Amino acid sequence: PVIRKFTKKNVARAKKKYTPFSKRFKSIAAIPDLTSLPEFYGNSSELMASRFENKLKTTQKHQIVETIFSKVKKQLNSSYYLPARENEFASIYLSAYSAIESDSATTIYVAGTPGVGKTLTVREVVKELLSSSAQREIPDFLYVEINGLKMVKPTDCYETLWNKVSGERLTWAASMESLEFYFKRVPKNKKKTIVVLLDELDAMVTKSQDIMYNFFNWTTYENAKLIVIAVANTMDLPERQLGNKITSRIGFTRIMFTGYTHEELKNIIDLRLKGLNDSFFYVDTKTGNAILIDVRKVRLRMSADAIEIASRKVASVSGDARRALKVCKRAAEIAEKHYMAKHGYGYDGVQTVHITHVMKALNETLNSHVITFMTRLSFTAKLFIYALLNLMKKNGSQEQELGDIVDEIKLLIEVNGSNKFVMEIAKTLFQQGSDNISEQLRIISWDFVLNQLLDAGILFKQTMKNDRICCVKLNISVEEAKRAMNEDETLRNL
Amino acid sequence: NVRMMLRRSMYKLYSAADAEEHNDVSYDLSLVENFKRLFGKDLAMVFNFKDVDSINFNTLDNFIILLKSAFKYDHVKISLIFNINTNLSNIEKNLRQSTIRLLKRNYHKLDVSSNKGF
Amino acid sequence: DPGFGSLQRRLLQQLYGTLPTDEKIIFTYLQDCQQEIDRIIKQSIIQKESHSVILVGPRQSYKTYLLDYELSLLQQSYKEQFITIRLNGFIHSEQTAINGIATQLEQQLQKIHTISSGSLTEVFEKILLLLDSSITKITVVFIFDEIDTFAGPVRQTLLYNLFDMVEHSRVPVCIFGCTTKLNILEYLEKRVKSRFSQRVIYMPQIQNLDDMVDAVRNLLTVRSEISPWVSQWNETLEKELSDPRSNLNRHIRMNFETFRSLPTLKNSIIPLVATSKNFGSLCTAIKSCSFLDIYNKNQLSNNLTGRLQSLSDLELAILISAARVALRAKDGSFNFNLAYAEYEKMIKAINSRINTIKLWLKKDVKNVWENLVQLDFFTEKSAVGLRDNATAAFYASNYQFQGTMIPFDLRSYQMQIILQELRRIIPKSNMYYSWTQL
Amino acid sequence: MNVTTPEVAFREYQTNCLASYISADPDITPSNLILQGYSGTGKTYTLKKYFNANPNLHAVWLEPVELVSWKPLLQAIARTVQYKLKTLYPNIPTTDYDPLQVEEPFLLVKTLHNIFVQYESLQEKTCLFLILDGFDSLQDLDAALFNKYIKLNELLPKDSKINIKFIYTMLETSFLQRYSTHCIPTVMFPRYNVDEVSTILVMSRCGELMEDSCLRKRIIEEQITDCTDDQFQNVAANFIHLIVQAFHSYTGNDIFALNDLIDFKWPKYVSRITKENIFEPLALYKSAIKLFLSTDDNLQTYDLSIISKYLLIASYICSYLEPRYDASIFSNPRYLQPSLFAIERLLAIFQAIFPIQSLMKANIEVFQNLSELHTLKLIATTMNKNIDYLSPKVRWKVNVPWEIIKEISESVHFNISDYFSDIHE
DNA sequence: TACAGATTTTATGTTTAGATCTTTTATGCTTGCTT
DNA sequence: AGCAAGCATAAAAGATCTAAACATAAAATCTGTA
Ligand SMILES: Nc1ncnc2c1ncn2[C@@H]1O[C@H](COP(=O)(O)OP(=O)(O)OP(O)(O)=S)[C@@H](O)[C@H]1O
Ligand SMILES: Nc1ncnc2c1ncn2[C@@H]1O[C@H](COP(=O)(O)OP(=O)(O)OP(O)(O)=S)[C@@H](O)[C@H]1O
Ligand SMILES: Nc1ncnc2c1ncn2[C@@H]1O[C@H](COP(=O)(O)OP(=O)(O)OP(O)(O)=S)[C@@H](O)[C@H]1O
Ligand SMILES: [Mg+2]
Ligand SMILES: [Mg+2]
Ligand SMILES: [Mg+2]
Repeated sequence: PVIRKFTKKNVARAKKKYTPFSKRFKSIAAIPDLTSLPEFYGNSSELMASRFENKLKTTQKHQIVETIFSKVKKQLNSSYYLPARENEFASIYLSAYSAIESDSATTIYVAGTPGVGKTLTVREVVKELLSSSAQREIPDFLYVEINGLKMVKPTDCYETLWNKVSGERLTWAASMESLEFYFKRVPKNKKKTIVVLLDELDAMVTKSQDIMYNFFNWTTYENAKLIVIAVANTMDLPERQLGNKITSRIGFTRIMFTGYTHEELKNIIDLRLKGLNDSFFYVDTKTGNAILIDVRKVRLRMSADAIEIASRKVASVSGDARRALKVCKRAAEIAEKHYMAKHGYGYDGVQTVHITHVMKALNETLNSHVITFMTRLSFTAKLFIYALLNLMKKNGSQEQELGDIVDEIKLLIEVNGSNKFVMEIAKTLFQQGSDNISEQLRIISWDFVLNQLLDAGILFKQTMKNDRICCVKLNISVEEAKRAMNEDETLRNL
Repeated sequence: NVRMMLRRSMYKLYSAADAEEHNDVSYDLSLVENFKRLFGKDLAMVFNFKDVDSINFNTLDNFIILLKSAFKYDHVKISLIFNINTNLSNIEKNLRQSTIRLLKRNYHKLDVSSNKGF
Repeated sequence: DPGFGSLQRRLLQQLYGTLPTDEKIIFTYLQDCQQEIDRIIKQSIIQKESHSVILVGPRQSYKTYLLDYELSLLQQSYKEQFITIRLNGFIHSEQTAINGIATQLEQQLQKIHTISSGSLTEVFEKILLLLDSSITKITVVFIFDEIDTFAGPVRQTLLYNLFDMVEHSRVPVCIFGCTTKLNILEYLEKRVKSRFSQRVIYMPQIQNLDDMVDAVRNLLTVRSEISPWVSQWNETLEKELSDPRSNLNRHIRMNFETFRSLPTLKNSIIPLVATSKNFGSLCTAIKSCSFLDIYNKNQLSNNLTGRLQSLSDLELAILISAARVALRAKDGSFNFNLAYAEYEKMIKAINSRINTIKLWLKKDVKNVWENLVQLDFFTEKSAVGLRDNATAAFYASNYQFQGTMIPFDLRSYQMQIILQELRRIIPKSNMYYSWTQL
Repeated sequence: MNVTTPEVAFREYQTNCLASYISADPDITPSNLILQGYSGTGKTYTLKKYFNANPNLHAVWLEPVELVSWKPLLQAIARTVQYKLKTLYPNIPTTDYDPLQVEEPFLLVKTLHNIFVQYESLQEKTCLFLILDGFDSLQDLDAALFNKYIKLNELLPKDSKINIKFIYTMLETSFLQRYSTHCIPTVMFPRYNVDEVSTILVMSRCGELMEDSCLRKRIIEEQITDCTDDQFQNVAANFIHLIVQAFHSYTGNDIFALNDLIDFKWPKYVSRITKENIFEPLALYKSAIKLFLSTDDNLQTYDLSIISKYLLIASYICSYLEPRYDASIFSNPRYLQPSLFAIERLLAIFQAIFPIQSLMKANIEVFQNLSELHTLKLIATTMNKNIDYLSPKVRWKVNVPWEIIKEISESVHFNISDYFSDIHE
């Protein structure tokens, strides 16, 4: 053997071929009808995903309680119609239907902020198209969904798509060449329409931007029946990555998904609770199980004003359709927790989700814990930040050398030594309350509180060998620290 | 740096031992530790520092201190040969006193020059 | 007697927390958040509801402690209804976390009843297929420590995929992420923020002295009759904690002011109970707490004061001279030449004011200089001690610094202890005390 | 306790803490324990003595200084853990896991899990201690490796019959204080006093010194007769005491430096012993004062040409003296870093100071000597990897101290001191 | 005609050579001034 | 002629990074020929 300069003992390589599709057949005229072959468009793999389904199932379960608020919590889920996206679902469906009926190619670029219903309405468009094709109104098509954030490498866009259209497992470059040949060269008499959803296209094009160009270009070929539905967070990503000339050449169909208004978001939440709001339940007072129509006949209600305020706050802040649903779900969870605590139901007149619960759910997200965190900090850490603020006042500088904090702490302890608390804490701060311990240059727990503040994200310390010149600066607003050490009486007096 | 000096020393040692003897190991001092088990013969490494003046003396000092850790094995002998283009006073100034005292235990001075003594 | 040995072992395993989960002690000040942790988990393993919670709190804030106590409590009665995957941001990478998840899934699924075979692409695809799809579903519980390290600014695909599993998957998934950052929400990208449920639990803090007093009482009270000394030990501990003037209460108060952390106190107390040989010695040690003072003195024995108190006459003189030349300099920097010039000036003046202090030469002071640099009394003028990352350390190792190129005499240093600190520490009876006031 | 505390000479608290933390019961021993202290503080000695006094504690000693980077550290941990486990339990059938497959901390976790799951046949839980002697001594060390090693114990199985307990003996307190919020139990090792160092040195070296070959030959060569058991021990103890009281200021509380000094000066001290002075230590000390007056720790500085010597002289004069040459000369400021200049100024000063023949021009030989001087690092530039000597932006500076340039100047009979005496002597 | 054995393809790992950048001190220039 | 103070700014040292050169390796694929 040969002595190896280094070794790679954990190299794992997949069984993926190298020869592209263009070399498999003798000539273009020799390509068979790929539509009827049993491996290309899903005619081979139908139960491959079902192989792992049985691995996460168990045969043991007790009679779990279903609280009256459990239905509301379960219904206000991301998975769980389409109230507001009706002038945009219509556009996507019209474009895709026109492309499918004529065996043509197109590109739809839908862009918007998170949580505004892009992927949901694209999936609904695809479902409606599949239903229409199942009635033989439009030619049958294969739906491929590619998510840029669900792939280890950005070049797995090809490995997936080819595998979803041929059943073959090739490398990424071989898959790219195979897709180029398939779209450009294969006649339209031996193909099926393909609807590709490029969810989170932002992550795919981040280093070489060739995924965007390849996927948009394949919709320009006459023989290609590809339909690309691109989803991204920025409205001008192709204009930047590709350039104005290329994007003008491709000819997108551009759609913008604006954030939801308070009324639309309220309508979404109301439709999510259509059969549950103002409904009736049978509740077992012994165990707490609630059944929708010693039993008790109760009424479940969620106040419309709570939905008003939640929708308005979410629309003003973000406009997410996920955030309002999560706020309502958290309010329902708070109400359920209080209900179970009052009645002691545990696990295994009328009930309402009050405005206070939604206010608590919003305040949980909005409020910051920095002021509360510092209010309960140890006196040494509070003295540290007090000296930092004093140095900031004196110098007017954001970054203070650690030696300045040390000297300021010593000066603060010395100057107001007539104060009872300082007089009784000086010994425990400099000698650890012991006569056998010499006076310490740094107060007790100096490193402890310094590292505590650094880890908490309150301070930023530049990395240097000299510990007396390292500059620590507050990573928060100064007013927060001002309030935090104004709350404490000892540091306020001195 | 020290890591590459150690890796290039252990790679040369393993290659030479395999060649003279006619699996895999990690290129660090554990090879020196396990040499007696691997090859069944004692070890007599002889280091030759070609241009000591050009070598950074910080990493050279660190490498010498690292090699000192190999003295706890009964089957290893380590010799060093510094090819110096100047007097050794520069090396004395550029090395730590601990390393100077470590080297002073056994050292021989040789005046190697083509024109030496005319 | 074996009774005291049993009592001491029980006390030590109470302090370490390795006592059985049937009798694990939960401090009152953190008995509240546990309920929340008890609720969420019991809403995911029993009721099969997905959850995404982030526990924010400082180091040793009982995040992993509570999160493991709750899993152990749920383990004995719902053993087969959930599996646990534990990830740590320190030892797991972005590529490595996929392998960790796959291996833990396969191990736990064989334990309850491959996924880890192939490339990273195949492994990730298989774990997505399994998770991100009479008889119920096994709950997948992610104990995901240091969530802030996998919430970087370049790409967050693991967190994105995990939260998407929480929302849009038919298998119930509970994801607990422990972190110390108070602004963990702003670390996540906006897609991940939207996918996250914004359920952040801020771990409770000790805001009272009675909180630590009760925590110590819980830690040091033996509630199981296993030794003849248990009743007397409880009596002694209660009478030493009731009176506020006792030494134990004094040390608890000092910890409250300075450190405010139970782990530090139990680290101080563990050798206190392990060192005692019989019950009488343990009672005297808990009544006087002398070993607490000894431990505190030892902990502060390698800092600047402790290191300074272990310097010879020549090293102390060189340090004082270097402090003087750094105080005189505008940048606080100096070198061997200036320090030795000041040292020889000081020695000449001291010998003139006069049994004579020897003046060592440059070759005999180079070793002292190196020794003082080793103890980090001096550092380079602009030196970074240790790089935060491994890549930064690698880059620094590749670069050849200009400080090592220049000769040893002219290397520019900079101190960590200023002359005023030397004046404070050094006793007034020293020969060089007049030379610590420039 | 069933743990026996060894009687270490000056580490009583440290040994007590070691016995308090390191115990054979995995329930009452910490996952991570730290030993802190500087060189010569007796931490490895204390830990070795403690583990030798307790043969029932399983220890896996590791030396991170030999393992420069983190990957060799992980591979060595994986190799040594399984090797030790096989050594303790050779009757357990086990499969061999290659340590070189460990290339990530998670790979170490997985390998340790696979090694530990095959030892479930044991009746009672055991803990083996991975002592990492000098975790601070890693050459390629950052601030994140110890964070990995602290939490390594969490991902390993909790109910395994083989528990891993890490012990670190770090060197610098500045590194330890970075992880002060982790609340890891720590044992501090303060540096020894002069009395403690003296007692350690005598108790560690007197036996070896009294049996040295040089003393064996000297006692028979001097025709002396005395108590072999005690007098030679007293002689060696007195020699060690003299060495300590003479060089404590120079070495400090450093055991290794004083050991080196003892090794260097013992043969010369024993070569001065004779019949009369052995019985009275005062006479023997007076007969060997020169040993204790100079440390002697050192083991025509250059053979450069006259052109190279004058080039160095001109470079030093140019760098350390301000460009005020125009006024009077050519027809301490040396305590600071040398300044920077250009090639033309160096050549002009070299021509000015070179002895006449009537002036020395810049031949090929002068430039060759200058380039060689830069090669030997006696003269440097503002170089950064790639260097172009012909760029006008490249400026030169000197890398010789005052003593070397003074010796060079006196070699060619040049008075550089007279030139430099204007500002200061 | 199937073959092992040699080669290529795809996929990361290790190390050195070269780049741009921020950060901080040196530096020529300008202003004011006396020999 | 000779020089102190203020200013802008070219520059040194080094953090942070890229990428070519150097290196290893499993799967597929070319290549002989018995
Ligand atoms: N029009 C709507 N009607 C009802 N529910 C909606 C509507 N829009 C969004 N939602 C809900 O909010 C969630 C938002 O998911 P998406 O539609 O994927 O949002 P998004 O545009 O994909 O945001 P990204 O992917 O982070 S950029 C859906 O899963 C639904 O639960
Ligand atoms: N599984 C456990 N069982 C018992 N005690 C534990 C356990 N894990 C940790 N502890 C102890 O609990 C105390 C602090 O709790 P930890 O959970 O370790 O701290 P923490 O909240 O995890 O801080 P982090 O994770 O480093 S940010 C220490 O004394 C630990 O020894
Ligand atoms: N208490 C002691 N009693 C006797 N000899 C001791 C004592 N402490 C140290 N020594 C000796 O002095 C030397 C100290 O060696 P170590 O204990 O290995 O030093 P160290 O503390 O490990 O420092 P480093 O970082 O390993 S160089 C050895 O030769 C010991 O035999
Ligand atoms: Mg989406
Ligand atoms: Mg933890
Ligand atoms: Mg050691």
